[PDB]
Amino acid sequence: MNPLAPELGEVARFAMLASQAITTTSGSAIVDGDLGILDQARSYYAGFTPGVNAGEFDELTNGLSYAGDDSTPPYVVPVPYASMVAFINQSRTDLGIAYNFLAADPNPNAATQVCPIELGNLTLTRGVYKTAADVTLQTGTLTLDGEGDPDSVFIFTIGGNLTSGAPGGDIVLINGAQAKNIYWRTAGKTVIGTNTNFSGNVFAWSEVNVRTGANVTGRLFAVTDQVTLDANAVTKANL
Ligand SMILES: [Cl-]
Ligand SMILES: [Cl-]
Repeated sequence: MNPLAPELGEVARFAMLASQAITTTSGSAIVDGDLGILDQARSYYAGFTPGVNAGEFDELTNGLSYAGDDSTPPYVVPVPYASMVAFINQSRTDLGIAYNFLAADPNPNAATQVCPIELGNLTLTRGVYKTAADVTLQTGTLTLDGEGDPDSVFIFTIGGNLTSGAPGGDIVLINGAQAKNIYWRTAGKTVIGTNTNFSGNVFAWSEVNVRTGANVTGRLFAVTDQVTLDANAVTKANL
């Protein structure tokens, strides 16, 4: 059966969310999602350009950035929260819930399959793919095949790191597969290779490092450390 996707709660609003820091080199463009740092002040944003209105970054369209030290005035507390601290509190809790959902075996509605340690040149159907080792996506393209059902859910749950890179590293979606229904969970870090096309919601326990020029469609979560960008186009997957 189709795997049950995690509940994201408040953190569905974020394109990127980290405990410690979100950083970028120049040349990044983030769209359709918010940015958040949960456990450090706004000073832990690096590389971004504050825009006209409080919370805006020039690099960020249809979204705002958030940190718990954001005062009102001039920042704006998201509805319906009474304070920015309360908004960060619910976001922190809901991130933990969703990471834990993806880390727990088995999924409530689907049996676990083996995740290959190299995902290049494979075509995979929906399901839950688990391994305790590290996973690489580099020999070629990973094609995710929704078998004609736009609701098909893909969960990759990984006890080590996840790294895409050269010579391949791209993710292609066919037959109904959608970025919003793909989930990547690493107990280690997630590293996305230079100039690749990546799809899915990344829940890295430690950090997410997106390398030069990669294109992300999905979400980037670092539960305990940081999300770093290097000239990336990041688009939040539609709700
Ligand atoms: Cl684990
Ligand atoms: Cl999508």
